[PDB]
Amino acid sequence: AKPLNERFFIPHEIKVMGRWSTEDVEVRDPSLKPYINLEPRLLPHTHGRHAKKHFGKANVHIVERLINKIMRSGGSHYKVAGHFMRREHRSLNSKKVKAYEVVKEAFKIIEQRTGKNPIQVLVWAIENAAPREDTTSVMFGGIRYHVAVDISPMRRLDVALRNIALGASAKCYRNKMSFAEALAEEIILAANKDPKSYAYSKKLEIERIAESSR
Amino acid sequence: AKADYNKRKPRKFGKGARRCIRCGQYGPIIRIQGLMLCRHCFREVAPKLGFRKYE
Amino acid sequence: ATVYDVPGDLLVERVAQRLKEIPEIKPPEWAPFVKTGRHKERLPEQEDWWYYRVASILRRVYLDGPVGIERLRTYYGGRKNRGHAPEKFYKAGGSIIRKALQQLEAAGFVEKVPGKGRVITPKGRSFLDKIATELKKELEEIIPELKKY
Amino acid sequence: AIERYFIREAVREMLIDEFLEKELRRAGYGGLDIKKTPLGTKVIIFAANPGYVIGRGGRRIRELTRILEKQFGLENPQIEVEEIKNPYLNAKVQAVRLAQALERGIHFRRAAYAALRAIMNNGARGVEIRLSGKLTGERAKSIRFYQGYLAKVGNPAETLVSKGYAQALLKLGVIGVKVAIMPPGARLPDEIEII
Amino acid sequence: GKIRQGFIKRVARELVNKYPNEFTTDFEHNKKKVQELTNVTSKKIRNRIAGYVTKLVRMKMEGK
Amino acid sequence: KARIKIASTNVRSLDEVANQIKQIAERTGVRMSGPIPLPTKRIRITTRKSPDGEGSATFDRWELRVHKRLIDIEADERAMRQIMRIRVPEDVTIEIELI
Amino acid sequence: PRWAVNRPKDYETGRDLHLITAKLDMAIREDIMRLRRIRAYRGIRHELGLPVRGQRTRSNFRRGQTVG
Amino acid sequence: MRIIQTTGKRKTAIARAVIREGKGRVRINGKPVEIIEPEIARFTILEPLILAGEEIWNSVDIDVKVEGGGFMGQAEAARMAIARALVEWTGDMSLKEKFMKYDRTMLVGDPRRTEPHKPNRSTKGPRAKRQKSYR
RNA sequence: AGGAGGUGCAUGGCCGCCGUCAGCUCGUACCGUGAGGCGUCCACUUAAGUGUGGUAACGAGCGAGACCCGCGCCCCCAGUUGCCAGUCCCUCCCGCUCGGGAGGGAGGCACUCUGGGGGGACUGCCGGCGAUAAGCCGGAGGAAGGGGCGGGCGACGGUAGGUCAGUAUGCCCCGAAACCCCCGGGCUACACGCGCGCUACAAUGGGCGGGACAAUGGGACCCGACCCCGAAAGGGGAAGGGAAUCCCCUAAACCCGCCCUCAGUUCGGAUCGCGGGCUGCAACUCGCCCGCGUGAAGCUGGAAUCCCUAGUACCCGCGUGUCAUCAUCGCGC
Ligand SMILES: [Zn+2]
Repeated sequence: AKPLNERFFIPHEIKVMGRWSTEDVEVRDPSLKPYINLEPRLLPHTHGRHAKKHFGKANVHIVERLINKIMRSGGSHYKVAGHFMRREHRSLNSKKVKAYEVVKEAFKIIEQRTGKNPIQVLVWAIENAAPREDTTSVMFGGIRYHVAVDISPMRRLDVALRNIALGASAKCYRNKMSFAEALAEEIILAANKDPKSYAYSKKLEIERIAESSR
Repeated sequence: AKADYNKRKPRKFGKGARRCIRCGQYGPIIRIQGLMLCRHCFREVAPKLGFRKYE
Repeated sequence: ATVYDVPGDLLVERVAQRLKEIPEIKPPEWAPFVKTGRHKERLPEQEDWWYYRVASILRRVYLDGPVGIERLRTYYGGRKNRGHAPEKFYKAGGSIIRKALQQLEAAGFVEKVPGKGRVITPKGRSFLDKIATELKKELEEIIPELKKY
Repeated sequence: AIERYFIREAVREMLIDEFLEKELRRAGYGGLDIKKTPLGTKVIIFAANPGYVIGRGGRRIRELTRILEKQFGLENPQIEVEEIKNPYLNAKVQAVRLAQALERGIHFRRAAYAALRAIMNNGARGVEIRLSGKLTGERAKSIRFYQGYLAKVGNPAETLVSKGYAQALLKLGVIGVKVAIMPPGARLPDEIEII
Repeated sequence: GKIRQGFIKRVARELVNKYPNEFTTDFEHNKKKVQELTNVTSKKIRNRIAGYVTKLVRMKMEGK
Repeated sequence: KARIKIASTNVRSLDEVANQIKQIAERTGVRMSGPIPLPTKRIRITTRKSPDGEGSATFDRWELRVHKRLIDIEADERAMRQIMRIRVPEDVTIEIELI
Repeated sequence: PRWAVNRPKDYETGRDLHLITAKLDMAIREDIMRLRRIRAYRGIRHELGLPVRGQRTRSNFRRGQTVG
Repeated sequence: MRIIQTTGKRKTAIARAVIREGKGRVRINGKPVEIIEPEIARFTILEPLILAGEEIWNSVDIDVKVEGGGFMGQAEAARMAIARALVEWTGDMSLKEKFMKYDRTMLVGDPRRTEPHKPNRSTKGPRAKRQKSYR
């Protein structure tokens, strides 16, 4: 199936997966710019080592963060698209090689469909799927009140990545479409601001609820 | 009046083939290294046997 | 070149294709109606799986020799679906491995070392190494980095 | 294996100690030591009353030698008896003596205080005596008498402190006696002095 | 919590009082002197005593 | 050549026997291989604390450690005579083999 | 091979037979009827509809609806 | 010839690497690194050489023997051993600084090890526990 | 005599819970007629009744800490049954051998490793906050920064909490019976309700062929390499191993190629029929294993609810305890 030159690919420069470079990738959001890591990295696998340190995820490559978010089941105690996605023995939980292959194939599909840098498309999708305001309960006096609050860039990036992963899982759940194709479609839709994207729909819903609360 | 009765048949296997050397209990017998002791008795005689609690 | 210089699966398939010309290597009479281990669920779907298994056994003898029937069985075993019971590892059958080793010895690729198992003869070593050299020569054009090896 | 020998020897020694403890209760049994010799084995019994251990004419000691050879499987055993290094520091001996006093009929408080003061006077860092059972009525109670410095939690407590337990059988039931003694000269990790 | 033990503090104070000129602001020298001068047998306790001795010497130097 | 296998419960008695053999060889004038410490045997038994079944299950891990040393000494009349004259404490088991 | 057939040893003929569809159902029904006729324990269990291979029926094999 | 030995440890995997003057042949357990599978493990092994450079890669030969652990622990141990061997062979402080900035673990081992299991569903893990009933 | 007959509302011992919570007390003094109070309170800090300062209190004890075992880095010693990097010899193979690879020998311990003794990490130094103290936050160096990480050790007492059915033990009771032994049956029944799990409701897959990588432990009526006979289960002979020497032991998840392409299906594997074996004195009640055949609910789950903060959770297998045979279990890897 796969060509031998691809099965035994041998990189020679320090670039993401040995195929794509982040030198031309631009982040125009000042809030999310310092927290999206685009340093020259070949293998996006740090084996953890960032959970111990507070704000340690700011030094983890965005591709590795996407791989980690993809490495999950999809839904255990919440419902995505109105259904549970409890995959126990057939999930990607703790399968970094499978997550890496899925992300690589999705990036290739995105590159072929768009004609631009897949990392640039991912950055656009994250920017367009990161919410800016939320709602929360604050207890003053003897009772609570729901008020609108701002969202830190860390939480914005976390929510955007989680929403993208959940949308990909929902699109790939119990359909002929594969996980890589679903992830590529979700990323493209989020980048293009199409409402069918789960991440963009969730961002719009959260912002509308925050506007109503404030 | 026969002595042939009131005797126990020999048994080479089963719960009745092993008894604690201190109790005679037929239950949880430890045979890890030929100890042949109850799980209750081992708790009492481990310091005497030399076992300690390094872990 | 050497067997260590080429991927295992490509060399195994090439050796299996080559082995079809050896008269000694012949599938047994019960081959079409048997499974390759108790842990397997369905019959092989190759119609020529005997040559593939013989080639794999020959490569295993070349690499880990001397080796025996029991060790080859635990190599060729695998996980089994036990219904509602949890999955567990099981060994493979012995008749296939024994017949394959006997056929290889008849062909002259392996020989018995008493009390140790079966080792590869110089003829079998040359037979493997020539095919490995051809495979590496083919792979050199696709992967230029293998030229220095 | 080789650990089987160690396990078997330990089990045999523990059986010997338990049987001797049961048999020589009135003799102030304080333990035993077993040594292997090319001709056989020698067992030295620590006792505060050699008179009871040896007996009148040595009938008890010859019977003990026979039973040790025959029921415990010891080969060619020779038995010797020698004094307790310190009966007032041996917790087991003190517990057995207190149980015997309670069985005799001395008041529990008086006997406990007498034992406590005797052990305190004979040299010790600290003593604790706990009596549990049907004391002063049909409702059980536990009473502790303590003096000096003692350790209860930790490796120094498990190592330095010597513990002993005895059961006194009265006409109403059994009473548990627990004795913990800290021998003199024991230094806690906290205790540090300038040279 | 890194709360210095009472007996550690007492031992360090007694040492600094008894040998005022045998301890300096150098932790290595203080540890060597403590090991030579007292019968501490645990490395952790010796290190803690040396650290507190160094701290006390520094306070005595700056004038508290 | 003679092989000495010494196994005990306490490393201090093991080291005392080993030092005795080392000093005896040093005074004796033979070629002795250093004491080889074989892997320690740790017999571990886990037992339930409670005699009944009520309450949360709790376990204790009793352990017994056996230490082993190996010594190779070149054969010599007075050497291995003095070796058979070893004090051999109670907690130490010693085995002598001739190869 | 003789060990791959449906009936490796027929009860009546003793030959190795492979049966499909109506013959298979007829043979299975005949075996069950023979067990019931000889009044074996397996026949009793087949008649009662309870599990036949020595399973435990206290917590599982619940086919009926809740009562009480 | 100048032969330098280095050691790398990751989890239960131990890798011993021997580095000498050669023609760019890097072998792991007798197998060329270029045909190492999967791609993630191959990249893990090959990263230090790519960082070092093409000339240093091509003007040296490395042989690595790895035992224990899994396919990722062995790759990490081999990577650490190769990085240490390259730094020791070149004696290049700038290369050492580059390695430290890129990934500290390449020169400094990974102390992380499996935490021993504890009762209340020990087989599941040290902290995993049986589900509570409450009724 | 004996009792796995009652009594854990008569007891000893041990265990769970409050609770690894930070509490529980003493000498003298002082207050109150007294029960009692003080110290043990207040401000800051700590995981801590852990500390600093003030005080009608001044000094202590048991707890906490300290202490003990293991892990991560370095040094010394030790080199077999452990290890094989360099040097030498022999044999074999490849592109015909410039070069490369494999095995056996002598030889070495260099590396890993094993097991004894040490070093190192102590808020040590820099900046800030607090009050200049107790202490807290950040940073440098460092394998390891703030209890280094994970365990053992469970205080004074209570919980009439569980255990007389593990042993011990008071009273009552049976005492030719409730005591002892043997054959057979039951604890395995089954309209139903519940707790813990296993398998799944599929493509983040199922099947087929091929390619890789562990650790903890155990072995004498025992583990058994290796050879032969069988399609599998399994059967016959048998080297070595009382163990760093031999065996259990070439794990799975993972990767590559092919078939299936969203379907109650090549998903799912309960439920039955026939046949073949193992253990055991005995396999029907009531054991386990394999071959062929059939193929039930199940297409993601209401209210509600449980575990987990770093190599942790999830996923994937393995060792051992029970054991003649039987592991969807406990303890560990
Ligand atoms: Zn017992």
